Amino acid sequence: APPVITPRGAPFEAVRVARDVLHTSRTAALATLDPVSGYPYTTATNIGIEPDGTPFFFAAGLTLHARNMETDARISVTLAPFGKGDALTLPRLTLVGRADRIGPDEVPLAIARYIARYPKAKLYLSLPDTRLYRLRTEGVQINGNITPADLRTDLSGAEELMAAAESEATRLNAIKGEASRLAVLAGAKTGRWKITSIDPDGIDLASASDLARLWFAERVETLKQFEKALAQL
Amino acid sequence: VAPPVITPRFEAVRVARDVLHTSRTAALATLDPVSGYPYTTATNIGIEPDGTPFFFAAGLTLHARNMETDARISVTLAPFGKGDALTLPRLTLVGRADRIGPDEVPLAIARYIARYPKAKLYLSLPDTRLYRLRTEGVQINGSNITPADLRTDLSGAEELMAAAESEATRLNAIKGEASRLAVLAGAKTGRWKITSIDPDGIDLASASDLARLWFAERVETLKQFEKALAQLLK
Repeated sequence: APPVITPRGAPFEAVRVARDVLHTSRTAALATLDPVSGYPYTTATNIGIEPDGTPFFFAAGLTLHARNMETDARISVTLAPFGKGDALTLPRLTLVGRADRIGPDEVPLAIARYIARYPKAKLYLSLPDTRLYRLRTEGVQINGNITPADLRTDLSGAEELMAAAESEATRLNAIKGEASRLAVLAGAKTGRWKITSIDPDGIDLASASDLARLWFAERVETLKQFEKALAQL
Repeated sequence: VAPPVITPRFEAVRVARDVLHTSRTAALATLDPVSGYPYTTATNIGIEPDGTPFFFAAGLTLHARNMETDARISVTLAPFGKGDALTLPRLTLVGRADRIGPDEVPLAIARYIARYPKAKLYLSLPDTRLYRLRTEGVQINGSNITPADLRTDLSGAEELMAAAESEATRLNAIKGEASRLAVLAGAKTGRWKITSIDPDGIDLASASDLARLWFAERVETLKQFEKALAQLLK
């Protein structure tokens, strides 16, 4: 199996900037392959990130990029602060792999997850041609030794936290000012924030315009360990 | 004999030309020579007087490499600063990455720097490569548009084009004038400069934003430009 990115472990530093970009990028460039011309074909879309770290996204069925992906699952995305300043002076995370359509048995949860981050997607996720896809990342490049494995969150020791994750995010979001003080502790501006996802390594938060992630000092596997981590931060 | 570069599935052309002229950041897709997978990056967009997008890539990068091996590329331009991707108009241009020849790099540098002042540094780095998009297919999003629809026709306007550089300089020397034009264009006040004048209008840049002011009618001569400008600035 040739590497999906032809060449021209990674240390904590490199991986952490890569994971920050993964979790705090709203806009993704998406490239697909045209089924007859062989040319690439790009669009831009919103990215969601499943608790295990897997990127996912919406594409309407009537689109050229959806069409392209039905035939050929080979795709690439770039996550970057698109529009925040000179693109060549800012991080660029590229993820190359296969687009897997989220099947009917799994779309309700994927819709839920996507809305948790993007409440305004309410207006397009219950359409006749609504489709969502997961990226199965196969090669990774970051611009300023990283593997697909480097970018995943390991859930395996943490089923108790994950059973409580959604309830806990609801609880915390219902504490006035709580999501925003978490956003600021993460390094974000104070604003209108919501927790969108809790996982063993930290908390993803979203405002109307920005994203943040608060990283735990140490891995959290239980509800009690969660409570302790919050009490430092 | 060659098939459309995009296999087929609000005024399209005007919205498209506006995105074309006012987008800083572009998604760029390239093809991997071995795996056949696409490969994406983000890059900055320059525009030439006829509307042709151009861009720079460091030579020691994967996309630069990919483009050496196979020139077929795609770019998506959007007003990305303005909020979520699925809310924005998104212009996809499919075609070939043509390397800009040696004689034209000095001009392309100055044009690029005008939009991207930090480039003053990273273009001064080894193996800088310069490309323009040869557009072969177009999609606008968020119709049935052709590459020709996006281009600005310079025929008949050689007099204006012979003066366009010194007119930009002239106008940029009138304190506040580029910013007045940018506000007419629908933009926010700031430290604006005219980057380009063409028969159909004027491109402007500030540090955070880009603007395009459209003429009410096509301009071919200096007399016609000055009249058009005087009407506008009333």
